[PDB]
Amino acid sequence: DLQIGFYNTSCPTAESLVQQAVAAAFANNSGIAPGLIRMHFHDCFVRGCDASVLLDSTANNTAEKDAIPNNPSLRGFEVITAAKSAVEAACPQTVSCADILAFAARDSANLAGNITYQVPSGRRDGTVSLASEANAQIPSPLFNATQLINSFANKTLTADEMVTLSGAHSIGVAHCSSFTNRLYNFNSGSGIDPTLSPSYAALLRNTCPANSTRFTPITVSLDIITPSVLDNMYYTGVQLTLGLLTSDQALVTEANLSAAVKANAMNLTAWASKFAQAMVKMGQIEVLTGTQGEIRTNCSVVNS
Ligand SMILES: *[C@@H]1O[C@H](CO)[C@@H](O[C@@H]2O[C@H](CO)[C@@H](O[C@H]3O[C@H](CO[C@@H]4O[C@H](CO)[C@H](O)[C@H]4O)[C@@H](O)[C@H](O[C@H]4O[C@H](CO)[C@@H](O)[C@H](O)[C@@H]4O)[C@@H]3O[C@H]3O[C@H](CO)[C@@H](O)[C@H](O)[C@@H]3O)[C@H](O)[C@H]2NC(C)=O)[C@H](O[C@@H]2O[C@@H](C)[C@@H](O)[C@@H](O)[C@@H]2O)[C@H]1NC(C)=O
Ligand SMILES: *[C@@H]1O[C@H](CO)[C@@H](O[C@@H]2O[C@H](CO)[C@@H](O[C@H]3O[C@H](CO)[C@@H](O)[C@H](O[C@@H]4O[C@H](CO)[C@@H](O)[C@H](O)[C@@H]4O)[C@@H]3O[C@H]3O[C@H](CO)[C@@H](O)[C@H](O)[C@@H]3O)[C@H](O)[C@H]2NC(C)=O)[C@H](O[C@@H]2O[C@@H](C)[C@@H](O)[C@@H](O)[C@@H]2O)[C@H]1NC(C)=O
Ligand SMILES: *[C@@H]1O[C@H](CO)[C@@H](O[C@@H]2O[C@H](CO)[C@@H](O[C@@H]3O[C@H](CO)[C@@H](O)[C@H](O)[C@@H]3O[C@H]3O[C@H](CO)[C@@H](O)[C@H](O)[C@@H]3O)[C@H](O)[C@H]2NC(C)=O)[C@H](O[C@@H]2O[C@@H](C)[C@@H](O)[C@@H](O)[C@@H]2O)[C@H]1NC(C)=O
Ligand code: HEM
Ligand SMILES: *[C@@H]1O[C@H](CO)[C@@H](O[C@@H]2O[C@H](CO)[C@@H](O)[C@H](O)[C@H]2NC(C)=O)[C@H](O[C@@H]2O[C@@H](C)[C@@H](O)[C@@H](O)[C@@H]2O)[C@H]1NC(C)=O
Ligand SMILES: *[C@@H]1O[C@H](CO)[C@@H](O[C@@H]2O[C@H](CO)[C@@H](O)[C@H](O)[C@H]2NC(C)=O)[C@H](O[C@@H]2O[C@@H](C)[C@@H](O)[C@@H](O)[C@@H]2O)[C@H]1NC(C)=O
Ligand SMILES: *[C@@H]1O[C@H](CO)[C@@H](O[C@@H]2O[C@H](CO)[C@@H](O)[C@H](O)[C@H]2NC(C)=O)[C@H](O)[C@H]1NC(C)=O
Ligand SMILES: *[C@@H]1O[C@H](CO)[C@@H](O)[C@H](O)[C@H]1NC(C)=O
Ligand SMILES: *[C@@H]1O[C@H](CO)[C@@H](O)[C@H](O)[C@H]1NC(C)=O
Ligand SMILES: *[C@H]1O[C@H](CO)[C@@H](O)[C@H](O)[C@H]1NC(C)=O
Ligand SMILES: [Ca+2]
Ligand SMILES: [Ca+2]
Repeated sequence: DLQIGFYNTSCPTAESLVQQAVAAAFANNSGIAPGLIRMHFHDCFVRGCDASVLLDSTANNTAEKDAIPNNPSLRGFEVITAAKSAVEAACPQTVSCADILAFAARDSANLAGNITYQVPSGRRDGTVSLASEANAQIPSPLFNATQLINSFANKTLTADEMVTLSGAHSIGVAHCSSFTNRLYNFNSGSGIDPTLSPSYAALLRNTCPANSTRFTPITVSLDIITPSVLDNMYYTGVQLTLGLLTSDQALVTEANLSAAVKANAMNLTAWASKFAQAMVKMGQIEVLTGTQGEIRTNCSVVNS
């Protein structure tokens, strides 16, 4: 199975090299932190954590990158490229893109919230990437509680782990189109989702047009309280009708989920520890190991 310090011998500085690339990119643009954490999530939820999400589309293959949930919202690809460049120079053909992405998400959590943990490694890189699979496997923000739980259960994660991992929305942004469903033509008198603060809704409407699509270059911070700190304020917001996504608000529509939200909002240390543990578990979903797959030399294309 995956082991912490898989590269102890084959590439002693692998993890430091990645961290330095992530740190440099984060200083340039703090948005790479949520970008990379989300990217690792999207890796792990399609064919497991095998770097499939990193592959560029080609003439004969439309890759995950071009899926609805991924294009153009995914970001941080250049950081992975930069990290891979450094690692290949230091230890040729040794460190997988899948491991680099897992390392980078951990480094991002540390930079954005001082949340740190050790990452089991030894993942191998897959050779398949399909927009169709990402389209089907990535959860929708329109999902209700039951749908979110079921989605995550199919990926080995418990309902509580789903609530914990949703706390990643304590940083980063969402395109208007991901929540305009709550702002316009909702089944209500105002046309607005009643579970969203009317005052928050008013301001969101002034920022996001009803005709927004995933390509409309307008985004809004997921956490209105501390938009750039990976803390537990996401939960505080969710309890106050300030959760931004339908799937965020979903977390207070069922007893057990609501209790978890309450617990996380009350105790940063407790949530942060659970988040670290859940990230580690997520990063082991359907991984390729041993001689399975390959060590991809260029994270954007399968080896030839
Ligand atoms: C890459 O390199 C790193 C760094 O070396 C490896 O990580 C380290 O791995 C070692 C084990 O190889 C591990 O050592 C201790 O494990 C537990 C820790 O225990 C908790 O803390 C308390 C301690 O009282 C409690 O016991 C535990 O709940 C210890 O139990 C264990 O010690 C006992 O075992 C030793 C040796 O077998 C004996 O004395 C006796 O049987 C004891 O019962 C290990 O102990 C410690 O021994 C050292 C002796 O020199 C001592 O100096 C030091 O205190 C040391 O901790 C380290 O904790 C761990 N380091 C970190 C930071 O995590 C890594 O290994 C992989 O990942 C780790 C986490 C394990 O899962 C390994 O199995 C795994 O291989 C290396 N990676 C690879 C792939 O090789
Ligand atoms: C890591 O992996 C990624 C993904 O593969 C790679 O990025 C790709 O690089 C290729 C070039 O190697 C690039 O291809 C096109 O650039 C232009 C796009 O319009 C185009 O002019 C050019 O057309 C040509 O090549 C053939 C033969 O030489 C001829 O038709 C022309 O003379 C022309 O030169 C490139 O090609 C199209 O060619 C393919 C033919 O099979 C065709 O099937 C593809 O559609 C291709 O577009 C490609 O666009 C690019 N992919 C993406 C998504 O960006 C990395 O390459 C590096 O970064 C790239 C952005 C480029 O700057 C490239 O020069 C860099 O080397 C690669 N990293 C490294 C270090 O190799
Ligand atoms: C500090 O952060 C900013 C924000 O990320 C960096 O600026 C960006 O740099 C990227 C290139 O690495 C620019 O992307 C290109 O845009 C071109 C014109 O549209 C495209 O043709 C080209 O493909 C790039 O685009 C898309 O490319 C990827 C596909 O391969 C996509 O995954 C991704 O979505 C991307 O948009 C980007 O436009 C630019 N952003 C801004 C707001 O300027 C910045 O990078 C450096 O500085 C910028 C201004 C450029 O000069 C880069 O060449 C340079 O590397 C970064 N500082 C750094 C890393 O030094
Ligand atoms: C539980 C079900 C989830 C749903 C329905 C969901 C949905 C979404 C949506 C729609 C966005 C905005 C995308 C956009 O419009 O640009 C988003 C952003 C984000 N998500 Fe999730 N997500 C879920 C879980 C997770 C998990 C498990 C993680 C990581 C552990 C995560 C990390 C992130 C991050 C960091 C952002 C901001 C990204 C950025 O700013 O680049 N999400 N999510
Ligand atoms: C959350 O979304 C689910 C859809 O994936 C809803 O469940 C499904 O509801 C459909 C209603 O038309 C029904 O056809 C499906 O058979 C059912 N699938 C299952 C069992 O997951 C769910 O709706 C509630 O529960 C289902 C079983 C029915 O009783 C619906 O009438 C209920 O509304 C959604 N949850 C809520 C609270 O709406
Ligand atoms: C998407 O919704 C936008 C908000 O209503 C549209 O823009 C607005 O269009 C009004 C006329 O329809 C115009 O008086 C407003 O000034 C304008 N507001 C802004 C902020 O642009 C938009 O319509 C398109 O873009 C505007 C500027 C005009 O060129 C229209 O003719 C366009 O249709 C809507 N876009 C689409 C694709 O329908
Ligand atoms: C907030 O959460 C932290 C982390 O769980 C709690 O700290 C620990 O307390 C529990 C009590 O059950 C112990 O079992 C752990 O061993 C402690 N570990 C750590 C990380 O300190 C803390 O008690 C919680 N705060 C409050 C007020 O409930
Ligand atoms: C971050 O975490 C460490 C413990 O791991 C702690 O010593 C430090 O004071 C914390 N503060 C920050 C955000 O740097
Ligand atoms: C989940 O994945 C699919 C159902 O969507 C099915 O093939 C598999 O048996 C399910 N079980 C898991 C992996 O929990
Ligand atoms: C929490 O909710 C689940 C599903 O509604 C229920 O089965 C369970 O009994 C509740 N709490 C626990 C873990 O007992
Ligand atoms: Ca994958
Ligand atoms: Ca926050």
